[PDB]
Amino acid sequence: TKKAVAVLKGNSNVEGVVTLSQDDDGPTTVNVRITGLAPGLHGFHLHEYGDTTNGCMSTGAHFNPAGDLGNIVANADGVAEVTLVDNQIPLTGPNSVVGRALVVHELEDAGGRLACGVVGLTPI
Amino acid sequence: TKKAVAVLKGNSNVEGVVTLSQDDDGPTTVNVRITGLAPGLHGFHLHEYGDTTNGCMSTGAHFNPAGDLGNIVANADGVAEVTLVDNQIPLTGPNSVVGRALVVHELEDGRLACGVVGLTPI
Ligand SMILES: [Cu+2]
Ligand SMILES: [Cu+2]
Repeated sequence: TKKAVAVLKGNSNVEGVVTLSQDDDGPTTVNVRITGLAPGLHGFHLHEYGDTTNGCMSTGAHFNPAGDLGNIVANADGVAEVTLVDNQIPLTGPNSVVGRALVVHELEDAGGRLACGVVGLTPI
Repeated sequence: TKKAVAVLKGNSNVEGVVTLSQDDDGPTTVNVRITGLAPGLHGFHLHEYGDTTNGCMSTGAHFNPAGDLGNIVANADGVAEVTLVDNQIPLTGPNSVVGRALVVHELEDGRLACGVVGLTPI
């Protein structure tokens, strides 16, 4: 019933697409495909602000109304392809993440900020 | 009381920053600074989708629940610096433009640049 997207870019080689989907006030399906990563674990987080004026730094802190989405795993080719299901990522209501940022880190679970993107509406 | 931002980029040299500000359900102050424009008039619009996966084209059509914000004027240096006040740009409600796109055009009234409308601190 509701879809969002985030195009990930940053001060590095790391780039990707994340799609989020949600039926009503239910759980949220997150499709992560991110390339150019150092093989291994990487912190994947929801930051508070869709602000990209000072790179990934203007996105602020973790979105806690936490916004830690876990680690994602980059294979030997530096590709992290995974599907998450989280319950704390509303696309609706007071706590909508629409208009905030997704950030991928250099380290696991925080690390430097390789790439981010604003969470924008995509068609259903 | 509420602030948003859009960083504009695209398949060209055109880039910029737009900040929007709103008190309650009032009128919305839009600060446009965009560089690298062809001197003259340029269409400045609100598109439906914060989707940048296919450059500015995935942002879709005008945001009509129109989303025409007018023309902006680029000087001899290709800089369009202006402050608009529009009433049809809510940062709140069913019609929030938070998560959509701002798009600047090659003509007045192609897509030179765009940016998703994200939350900035107040
Ligand atoms: Cu983070
Ligand atoms: Cu347009």
